[PDB]
Amino acid sequence: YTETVADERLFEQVYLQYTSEYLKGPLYWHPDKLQGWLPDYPGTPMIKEGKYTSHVIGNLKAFSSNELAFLSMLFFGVGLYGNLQFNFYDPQWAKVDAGGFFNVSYIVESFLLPISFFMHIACYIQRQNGK
Amino acid sequence: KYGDQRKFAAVLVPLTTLVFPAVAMGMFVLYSFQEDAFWRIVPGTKRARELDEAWREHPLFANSKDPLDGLINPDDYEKGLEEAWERAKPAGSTVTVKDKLKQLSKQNNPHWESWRAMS
Amino acid sequence: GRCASSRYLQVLGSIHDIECGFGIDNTLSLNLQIFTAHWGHLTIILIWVSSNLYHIASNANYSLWVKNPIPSMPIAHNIWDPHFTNSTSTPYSHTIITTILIAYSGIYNQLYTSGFNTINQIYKTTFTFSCLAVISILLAKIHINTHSELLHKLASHTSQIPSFFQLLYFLDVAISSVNIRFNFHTGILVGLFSIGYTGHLLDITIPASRAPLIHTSPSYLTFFGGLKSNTSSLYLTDIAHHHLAIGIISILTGHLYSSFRAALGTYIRDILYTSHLTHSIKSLHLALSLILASCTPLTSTTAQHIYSLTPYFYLSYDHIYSTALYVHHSYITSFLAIASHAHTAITLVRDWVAPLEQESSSKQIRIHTHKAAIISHLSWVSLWLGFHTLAVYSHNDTCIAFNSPSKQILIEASNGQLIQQASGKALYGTINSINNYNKSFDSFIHPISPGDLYVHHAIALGLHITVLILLKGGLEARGSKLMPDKMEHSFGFSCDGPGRGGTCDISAWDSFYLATFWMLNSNAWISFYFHYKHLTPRQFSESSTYLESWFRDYLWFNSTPLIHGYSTLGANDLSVQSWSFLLTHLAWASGFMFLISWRGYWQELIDIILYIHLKTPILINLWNGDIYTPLALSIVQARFIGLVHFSTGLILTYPPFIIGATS
Amino acid sequence: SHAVKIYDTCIGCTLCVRACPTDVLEMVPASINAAKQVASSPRVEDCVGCKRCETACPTDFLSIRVYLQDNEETQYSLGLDLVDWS
Amino acid sequence: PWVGPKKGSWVKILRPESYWFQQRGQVVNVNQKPEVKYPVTVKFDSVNYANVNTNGYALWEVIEAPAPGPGEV
Amino acid sequence: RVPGGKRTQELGLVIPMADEDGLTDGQVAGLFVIALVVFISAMDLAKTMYNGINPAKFKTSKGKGYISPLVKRYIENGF
Amino acid sequence: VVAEAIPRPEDLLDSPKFPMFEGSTGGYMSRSTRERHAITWTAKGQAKFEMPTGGFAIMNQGENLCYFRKKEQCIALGKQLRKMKIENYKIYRLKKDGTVIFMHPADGVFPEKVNKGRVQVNGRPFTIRGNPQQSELKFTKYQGKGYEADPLTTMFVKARVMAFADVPNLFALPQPNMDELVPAEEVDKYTRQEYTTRMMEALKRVQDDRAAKAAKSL
Ligand code: CLA
Ligand code: CLA
Ligand code: CLA
Ligand SMILES: CC1=C(/C=C/C(C)=C/C=C/C(C)=C/C=C/C=C(C)/C=C/C=C(C)/C=C/C2=C(C)CCCC2(C)C)C(C)(C)CCC1
Ligand code: SF4
Ligand code: SF4
Repeated sequence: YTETVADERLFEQVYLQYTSEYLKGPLYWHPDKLQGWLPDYPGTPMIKEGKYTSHVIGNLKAFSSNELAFLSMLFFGVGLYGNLQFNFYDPQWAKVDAGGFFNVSYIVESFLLPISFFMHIACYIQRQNGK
Repeated sequence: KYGDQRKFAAVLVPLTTLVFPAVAMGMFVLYSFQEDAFWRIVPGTKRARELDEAWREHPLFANSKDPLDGLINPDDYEKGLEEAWERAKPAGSTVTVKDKLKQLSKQNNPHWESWRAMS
Repeated sequence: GRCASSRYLQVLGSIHDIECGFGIDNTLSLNLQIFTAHWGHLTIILIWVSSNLYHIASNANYSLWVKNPIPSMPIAHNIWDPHFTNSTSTPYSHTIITTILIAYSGIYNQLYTSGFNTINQIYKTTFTFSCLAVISILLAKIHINTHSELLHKLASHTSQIPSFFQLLYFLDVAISSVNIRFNFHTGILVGLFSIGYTGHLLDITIPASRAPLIHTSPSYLTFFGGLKSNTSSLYLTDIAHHHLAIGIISILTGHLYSSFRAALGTYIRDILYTSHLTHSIKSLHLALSLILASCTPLTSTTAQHIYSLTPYFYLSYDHIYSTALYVHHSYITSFLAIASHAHTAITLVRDWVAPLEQESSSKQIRIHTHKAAIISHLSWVSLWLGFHTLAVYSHNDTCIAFNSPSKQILIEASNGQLIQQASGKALYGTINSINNYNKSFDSFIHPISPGDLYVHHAIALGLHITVLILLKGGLEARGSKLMPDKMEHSFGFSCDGPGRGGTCDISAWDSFYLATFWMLNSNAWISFYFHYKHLTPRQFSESSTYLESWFRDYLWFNSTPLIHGYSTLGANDLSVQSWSFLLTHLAWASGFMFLISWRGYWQELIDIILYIHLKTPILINLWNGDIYTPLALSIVQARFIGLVHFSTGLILTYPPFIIGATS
Repeated sequence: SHAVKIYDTCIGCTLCVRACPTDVLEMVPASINAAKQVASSPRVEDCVGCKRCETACPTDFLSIRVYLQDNEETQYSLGLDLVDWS
Repeated sequence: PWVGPKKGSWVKILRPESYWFQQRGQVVNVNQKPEVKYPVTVKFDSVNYANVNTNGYALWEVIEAPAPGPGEV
Repeated sequence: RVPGGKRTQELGLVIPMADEDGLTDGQVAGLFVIALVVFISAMDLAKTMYNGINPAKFKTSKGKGYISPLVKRYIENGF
Repeated sequence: VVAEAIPRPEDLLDSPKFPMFEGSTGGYMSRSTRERHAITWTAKGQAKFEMPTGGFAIMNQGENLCYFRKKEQCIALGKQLRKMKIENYKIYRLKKDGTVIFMHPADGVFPEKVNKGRVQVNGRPFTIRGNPQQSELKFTKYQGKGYEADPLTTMFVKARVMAFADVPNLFALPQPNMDELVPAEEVDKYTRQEYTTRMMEALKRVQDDRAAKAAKSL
């Protein structure tokens, strides 16, 4: 037997297939495997099965899909109402210009529109995982 | 008067734009002939060797330059690799994992960092 | 063996390339060196600020300029140069009085707006900033010692287990941590700095601008608009309110990442991993590139909005301040913009790990998969813009040279006009709904004409080509079809030899070198546009659609006062401007030989000269050349030196023209 | 001194050896090609860096690659004539 | 037993640094010695920058692609 | 002063000069003291940056090092 | 191969081996250089040739000897001679002390001709593209020299590249417990072989804890 180039290539393939599996394990300890680096944080897997895991939505991971859907629609309604009642209907610009003050309810509500967007995103993420 | 600050100028301007620059140029050309000159960019300086050895003496940075550093249990890794190669060894092949890795680590590049021989 | 004369250039070409240091062995040393260099640079900035404040305090006339700012002129510093005439009086001095220079920086308006009234306040400010420089240097020493003390605490450190070596990666967690840095930057350094400046305005700037008022009541936060009539600048109350709003927003935003506790805030890694990013955030070159790409819009908008909406008292009343500030900040932001691409290329060369061949997961991977499409389409848009701008300009030039101004192709700038009309309707609706209306916005919306359209197309062409060169260099820095091993070599290297067709200017650094010319040209176009529209809006609006107008009515016409500066008829206070004009022309032309003539010629020339020296009677018995052997500059060094000469000439030739034309 | 490396794609042309102006390269026996020979660079300390070897190499991408190292230059890699560094 | 693609058969190049990466070229000959690492010899219509239209490739860098066709590399 | 440029002459723009001194010599000396302090500290910093970190200090230097209690928390909080 | 006794050029004035050459300023610069290269050959007829340092020359019917500053000039003259079917030419490097080093036909066979006993120096067992990425070898032995990596290191970093793309199955490195570990280095329990068992059990505990925590909302 002499080591043909095909045999060397076979050793290359065997070595790479074994080592690529070994380095993923708890026995390689590379700086690229630290927290904040490539691997997910220990108790908080973000993506599994090609689907956003429940841990993505942070403190909302315990919320039900129905609860998140209700919160999403409610926040959408309230925030859209605030934006429409601040910009087009019931404008506050003239009132505040003459020394008045903003209708604080409108300002608080209008911030619930993007919150509602991300809330409905979280609702879909929860629904995918069956929660 | 609006002048009377030129008493400071008549000393500072000649000083910092003639005496200091000339002294700096002379000191720089003197420094150019030290064995330590530009030791951070010029290869083969004594201080570079001492700094590298000082880093190697630190317990954390002993095996820092090794590209293969990290294997917590290299014996387990080698045993697993040998087992995986045994099941895939082609027919009556006479190559083992140990000597294969030993000869794959030993290359022939005599002219690599040969500048580590003067300082 | 020892070195040759090229050692100086080789060392100085990477004098601050701390990654290339020889003693540096780990990210701890690199990060600590970078942190200490940051401290030293902050000290330099503080000393520069104190310098300007001192010279305004001592060798200047702030106490008199503040009284009558509109017709008066500020003083930069005195002139003490023994080369002037010891007799008569220089054109820069009032007879027997000392010699002075007019400041074109704009610090006078800055200090006047900020609330300075007396020289004593400026002197105390200079003292405080020198104190801050001391503090910065001492902080550098403190942090060097603290990190060395951690290193020494590794003499009493062991985990009693083989995992103890993991501490190697956390020694520089102080510098390399990202979540804490982002949280505290965006919160403190941005929001609370804005809030503190609002406090400064409410306590000093607004009190020291009008008659005495209430105890800094909340009526100091207004929403007027722009351009207070008397000082022709933004309302200080508006500025304070703006900084307050920005501060509140950024303080709220600064609570986003997990900085000090593991139970609050989301991690940046998890934010990126679930988006179209997940880049290698541990690269220092990548962070540098993407923050230089952040200072670029900031500096460009600074240039635009210092002029459009002048924020400082009587800044619009200075015909030289307004142009000098805009040109300065445009050049600064162009440099930062090209820096972002240069360091992106360096990131791809040095600090980017890529999958095997096909794993299209990283964003850089997906960009590199179709990089040819990117470069081809960028080339297409660059070609279109160049062809159709130069051809229409040539049409206008030819038809106006042929006594036919009415045969020009003048595309009315309809899209920019529509944007201006929408913005003007919004602003007018804002103003009409005010009991204190009749406001002004200065040059926020300017008359847009076909000349504006053509110049905007030229500027877009320049930006497209600069981005083309830089992006091609970045994408092919790791390997092109011509040289499919480019990531094995340095970021900058000479060439790949005359074979394989010839390979001059093949490195990514060579792509940067080529792109710097286009950056300079695009910046020159932008600055010429601004300065021409500033000098005569009417003549620009009518005769700027043909390039001969730019050549004659701007360059040839406006250069009259500068050349007449020093002549055989006397001198003006523009004598320095004309002398620097000629000197910068000489510097610009001197770099042509470093760019056109290449090394081998000169190496033979140096061999001949060295033959002479080793042949001259006395020299040969003192200096055999074996110590610091004179050699011609290497190829990359030659290209860089020619680029430096060209950049210096092109940049520094302009300020004399600006001063001669506007002042 | 530069770094001249020979890769497995070599087909024993001997053109790289013939093109070298300072006798850096040589032919060694091998068994990875029909020519039973591959190039070698035992004397890269004499490699000026002219890259004529790369011009002469006919493989798809050069089986011989010369890596320039400017912060490494010796008197031989610079072709010093008027001046001796020894 | 013949090894590799047949003579005169078009193959697509899979060598990433090759000038003809993902291009096609006729197989001139395949060296039958198992000791040869790059036995497959392929000739191309488009020459590279060295004005060379033929090169030897490895057994794992040619995939036996169909004929190019009209206006196709 | 002999003005140049069209606008300075056609608008009468003038550059006033204070007849007083600006800063007295004592104030300039007070600034120069702190400038010298900056200078000494900057020379020291340049020396330290040139020489860089010395890892072998644990063999000769006294003490035993110190990691501040927050630095440990920042180490184990992540990266 | 036997090295000749090439004397120092400053001590062999007026030698019969010197070919008739015109002599120019291109010759080696004395008074500044002491390292000289010498090339010797035996010719058959006095055929005119061109010196590498300017000017022409006529060989001798017997032995020939020339001195040059650079090895490149000697090799250029060697190629010129070999074009005239003149083999058996040897090129020597003369040290300052006079030491003679035999350089060009090092083993007696010209480098373009295969000779037994030679070994491929600076050989790399893969295509040129097989070199490891520079980014992978940062702050290792090959910090900016990825083309100098031994093939084992190249395979190791290639396997690491293969591994560090399957992110979900990676193992996050546990955060060290700085506050309660880190005693004085004299405070150790030795038992190195037991330390790996402690590694095994501690990592098993870490993995079990991570699995238990993940199986709460996933
Ligand atoms: C304006 C630009 C410029 C300038 C100044 C030069 C200057 C020079 N070229 Mg050059 N060149 C240029 C553009 C320029 N080139 C371009 C565009 C090309 C096209 C490729 C070439 C191509 C070229 C070739 C091919 C050759 C030269 C040569 C020369 C040199 C011969 C002239 C000489 O020695 O005068 C002296 C140099 C001067 C600049 C004259 C002025 C000197 C100043 C005014 C006096 C000293 C100043 C004072 C000391 C201040 C001190 C410095 C301060 C920091 C204190 C000289 C260094 C030839 C050479 O080197 O042969 C000898 C040569 O072979 N050039
Ligand atoms: C058959 C002719 C032909 C065709 C169909 C195309 C098609 C294309 N070229 Mg192109 N090109 C051609 C010839 C051609 N080229 C020639 C001869 C040159 C050398 C000057 C170029 C140089 C060129 C560049 C530099 C670029 C393109 C680009 C492009 C693409 C965008 C369209 C564009 O920019 O057009 C504009 C075309 C030009 C500016 C080149 C001039 C057009 C030539 C003179 C036409 C010649 C036609 C030929 C004489 C027909 C003879 C027919 C007869 C024998 C029967 C498009 C796929 C761009 C791209 O890749 O973006 C996607 C791009 O950046 N081309
Ligand atoms: C590469 C193409 C290109 C690029 C980069 C630009 C870039 C620019 N144009 Mg512009 N323009 C173009 C082509 C282009 N133009 C063409 C072909 C026309 C028609 C003659 C115009 C007409 C035009 C006007 C009237 C105005 C601008 C303006 C501007 C500037 C503001 C951005 C904007 O609103 O553009 C709009 C965006 C585009 C035009 C993109 C279209 C790109 C396509 C592919 C070009 C080809 C279209 C094709 C010829 C349509 C044929 C129709 C036919 C089938 C009937 C910016 C610098 C404004 C400006 O500078 O004001 C200060 C402005 O007012 N452009
Ligand atoms: C004793 C006394 C006196 C005297 C004083 C003096 C003598 C002074 C001087 C002073 C001076 C003479 C000063 C100077 C200064 C300078 C400076 C201050 C500079 C600085 C710089 C910096 C800071 C920067 C730095 C750097 C660099 C650039 C490099 C790199 C690094 C770094 C960054 C560091 C009197 C009698 C009066 C009074 C009493 C006391
Ligand atoms: S020229 Fe290239 S292929 Fe031919 S023998 Fe030399 S290295 Fe090998
Ligand atoms: S670069 Fe020139 S001297 Fe060096 S090995 Fe190649 S041919 Fe020979």
